[PDB]
Amino acid sequence: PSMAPVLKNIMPAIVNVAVQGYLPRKFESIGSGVIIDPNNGVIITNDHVIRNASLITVTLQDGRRLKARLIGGDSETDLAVLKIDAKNLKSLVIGDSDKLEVGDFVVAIGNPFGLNSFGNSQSATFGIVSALKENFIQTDAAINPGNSGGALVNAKGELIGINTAILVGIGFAIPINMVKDVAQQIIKFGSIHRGLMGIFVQHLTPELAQAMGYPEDFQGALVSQVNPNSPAELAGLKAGDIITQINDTKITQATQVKTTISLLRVGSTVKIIVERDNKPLTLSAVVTDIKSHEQKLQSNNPFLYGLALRAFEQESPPHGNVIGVQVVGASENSAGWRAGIRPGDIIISANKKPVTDVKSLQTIAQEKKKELLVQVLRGPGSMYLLVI
Amino acid sequence: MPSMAPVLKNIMPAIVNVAVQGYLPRKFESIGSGVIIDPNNGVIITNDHVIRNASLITVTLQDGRRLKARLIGGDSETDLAVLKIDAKNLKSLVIGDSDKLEVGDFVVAIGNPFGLSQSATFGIVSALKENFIQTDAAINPGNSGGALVNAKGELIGINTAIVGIGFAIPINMVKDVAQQIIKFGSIHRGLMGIFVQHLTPELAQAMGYPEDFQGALVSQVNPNSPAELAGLKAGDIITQINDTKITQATQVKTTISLLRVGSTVKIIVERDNKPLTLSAVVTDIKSHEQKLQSNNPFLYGLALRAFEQESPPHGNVIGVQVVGASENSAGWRAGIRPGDIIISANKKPVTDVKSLQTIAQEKKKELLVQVLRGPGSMYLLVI
Amino acid sequence: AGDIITQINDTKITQATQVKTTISLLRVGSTVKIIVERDNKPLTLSAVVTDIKSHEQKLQSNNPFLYGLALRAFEQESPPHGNVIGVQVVGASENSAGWRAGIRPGDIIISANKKPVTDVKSLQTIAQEKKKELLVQVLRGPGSMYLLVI
Repeated sequence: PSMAPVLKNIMPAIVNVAVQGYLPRKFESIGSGVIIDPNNGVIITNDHVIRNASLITVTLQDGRRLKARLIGGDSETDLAVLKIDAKNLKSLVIGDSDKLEVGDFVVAIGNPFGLNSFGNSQSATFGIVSALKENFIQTDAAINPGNSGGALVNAKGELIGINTAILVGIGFAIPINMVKDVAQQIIKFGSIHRGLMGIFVQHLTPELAQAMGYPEDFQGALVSQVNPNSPAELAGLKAGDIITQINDTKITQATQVKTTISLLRVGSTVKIIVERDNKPLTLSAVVTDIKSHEQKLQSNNPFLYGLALRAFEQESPPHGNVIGVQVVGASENSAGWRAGIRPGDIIISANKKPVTDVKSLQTIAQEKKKELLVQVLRGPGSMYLLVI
Repeated sequence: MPSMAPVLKNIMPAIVNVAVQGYLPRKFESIGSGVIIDPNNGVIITNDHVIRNASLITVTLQDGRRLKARLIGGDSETDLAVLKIDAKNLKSLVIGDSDKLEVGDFVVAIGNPFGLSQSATFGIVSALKENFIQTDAAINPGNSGGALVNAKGELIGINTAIVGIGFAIPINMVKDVAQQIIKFGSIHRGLMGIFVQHLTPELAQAMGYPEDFQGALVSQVNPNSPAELAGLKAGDIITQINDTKITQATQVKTTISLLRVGSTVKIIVERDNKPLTLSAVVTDIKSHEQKLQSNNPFLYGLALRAFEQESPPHGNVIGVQVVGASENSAGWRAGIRPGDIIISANKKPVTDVKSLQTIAQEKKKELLVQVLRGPGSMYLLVI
Repeated sequence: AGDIITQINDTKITQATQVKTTISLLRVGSTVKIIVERDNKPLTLSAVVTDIKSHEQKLQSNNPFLYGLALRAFEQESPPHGNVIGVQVVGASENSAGWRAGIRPGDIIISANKKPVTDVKSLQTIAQEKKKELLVQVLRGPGSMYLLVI
C-alpha cells in the first residue's frame, strides 16, 4: 500500500499563504492553509502566519495566485480565517477529531513552496497521533514552518487538524472540531468574544472517580471550584459536581469544558448536566461579559474589592499592641490600590472607628457610599488614605 | 504481522560501507555508504562528496570482505560517483523507476554506516522536484550514498546528506549518470540554448491549449544557439525530448543536461496546436562561446545603449553607454568598464548603437574606441 | 500646482504647515472648502475627502493590469538577448496585480497578448483592448518568462 492515492485527491485543498508586512521594519512570512469551504472560498490558517499582514496572497495547486482577505483571527487558538474569490475550488472531507486515538496514522500536508515548484509544491510527512491534549494533537509527523497552517489528515484522508509549528521529532495540530467552531464564530462575528462562566474543572481520573463514589470508568469533568457571584454559582453548580454534558455535547474529558464554553456568546443560555453524589441535575447558566462581571463585583464591594484581608494582632514596636486587619494582597485594579494601600498594610481604623476583625471592617465599609477613610500602619509609620 | 523485514533482508547484501582516507588540500577520514548496482562487474554507486579528495577508497560488504575500490569517475554537480571493486559473489537489487514515485509512497533509506552493521529508516516520499526526492525517512552522513527503496524493495534513489527532511537523487538520473561515467569516465555537459518554464493551466488556456495540457513552456531561445538552428521558438511547448515524454519543466534540464556534445536530440513541440519535430546538435559550451566571440569580436559581451546627456565638464555628451561588460570579453580586456561612454570609434563619432556596430565592422584587426569615464577620457584598442 | 491656498474651511492659512495639519486629520466623507489664488485671481473650491484604500481600489479597478507599475521605453543591446526593444518596469508596487503575477522591477516587457511592445503607449493600448487577463512576455537578466496578469 501507499498513502499517495488519498493524498492526491485532497492536495487541491492545501494552499500556500504568503504574507508581506511591517512589524512594530519589513518582513515576509510563508505558511500553508486549507480550503474548508470551496463554494465560499474560506481558508483556514494559523494566526501567527498572518499577523501584521499588509498583504496576503494565496497560491493554489493549479497555479492561480489570489489576493486573500482576512475574515478574522484568534491568537489564543492560533487560527485565522481568510477568504478568496474563486471558482473551481476543492476541499476535503472534514473529520471528527474527538474520535482520534493515540497510535492512529496521520499525514501532515502543507504547500510551502507555491508557484515555481508547480505540480510538486506540496510537502507531506507521516507518523502517528502520539498524545492528546492549550489542547493539541501531538504527532511524530514532522511539522515545520513550511507546513504550519496546513492539514493533518487521517488515513482515510479526512481533515482532523490544522498543523501549527511551535518553537524535536514532535509536532502539533489544532484539532479540527475546535477549528470548525472557531471558524464559524469568526465568519458570523469577525472575532471570538469570550465570556465568563466562573468554574474550574480538573480531569476525573479513575482514582478520583472511585474515591467520589463513581465506577472506575465513569467519565466527565470534575468541578473543583465555583466562584462566588459567577454565572456558574447562580446556576447552582458546586465543587465536587461532575459535568457530564454541556448543551448537546457529551462531556467525557475536562478539556472539552473549556473548549465547549469558551466560545459561547456573551448572553447565551447554556445547559449543564452534572452528577452530584450520584444524582443527576440539569442546570442552566447565562454566559456574561468578563468586564461586566468585574464591574459588578466592584459595584457591590466598592471599597474592599480586590483586597485579601486577614485579622491581625501583634506587638509591633514602636506602635505597641497593633490590632487591625492586615492587607495580605491588593490587586492593582482596586480602589484600595489606587488610594495607596499596599500589601503588608495594617488597617487599624476605618471612618474613625477601631477595626478588629475582617467583619468589623466590612461592616464599617458599608457606612458611606462616597468614600472610606482608612488609617494604615506601614512599618514604623502610619497614614490616612481615602478610598473612593 | 506486516513488516518491511522481508524485502530488506533480500537487499542488504547490495549495500556497502565506503571508507575514505586522503588529505584535504592535511589528513582526513570520510565514511559513507554505497550501493552495488551491477553484481557481475562490481559496479558501486555512492556520492561524489563521500569520495572527494581520496587517496584510498575501501569498500566493506555485508559478508565481511573489505576491498580496495577504484574510482571510475565522479560528477560533483549531481553528487554521484561510480566505484569499481574486483570481486565475485556479489549481490544487487531490482532497480526501479523514479518517475513512478508519488508523495505518500512508503520508502526505506538503508545504509551501512559502520564499516571496519546495517541501518534502515522508514518514511514516505514527502516531495518531488537538482530534482531531489525529499523524504522523512532520516538520512544522515552514515547512510549517505546508500539506497532509497520503495515498498517492494526496488532502488528508487541514492541517499544524500544535505530534521525529518532527508534527500535522495532519483534513480533514473543515477542510471544516466552512471552509464556516462562508465563509458567516458566523466560527464561532459553540453549546450542547447533555451530557457523553459512551467506550463500551468491558466498559461495553457491563455495560449490556446486545453487546461490539462502538459509540457515545458519555452520562454527563450538564444540567438545563434543549437535550439535556434533547429528552429525552436519562444512560446513552443516541448512535449518530448528523444524517448522521454516531458510533462514538467524540470524534466527538460535533466534530460538534456546529461546528453553528450555532438549528440543529436529530437525535440517534439507544439506550436499553435500543431506538433513539430525539431532536431538539434548539442554543442560544446566553450566552443559556442568561442563562436559567439568570433562573429562579434569587438562588441561581444557588451550591453550598450544610446546616450545623450549634458555632463560637466564635457558639455553635451553623445555616444553609446556601456551598461555592462562581461569579464571574458575583448572589451573588458582592453579596459572597457560598465558606465563608460563610447564617444568615438575608429576616429568617428558614435551616436546610436547601430552606428557603433557599423564602425566595428570596418576592420578585422582592432577597434579604436575613445571612452569617457567620469571627468576623464581614454583611447583603448579592442583586439 | 502653483496655486496658493489662502484659507481652508474656517481657518485662514499663512503657513504651509497649517494646510497639512488642518486636512491631515480631516474626516473621510467630510466636504471641505478651499480658497486659493491663481496668478492673483482668487477661486473658491470644494473637495470631498476619501478613504485611502477605497481610492486605491478605484485606481486598481480602472487599470487592472498596469496599476502600480512605473514604466519607460527601453532599447538596448543586451547579451544574450541581442537587441532588446520594450518597456522596462522601473518600479512595481507590491500590492499590484503585476507584482502578484510575478513582475519585478528591472523586467523588460517585450510583448503583451502575443503582440510586440515597443513603447509605453503600445503596452497601455494592448492592456486596454483586452479584458480579464494579460499575458506578458518579460526579459529578466539573462532569462525570460511568461507571466499572466489578472
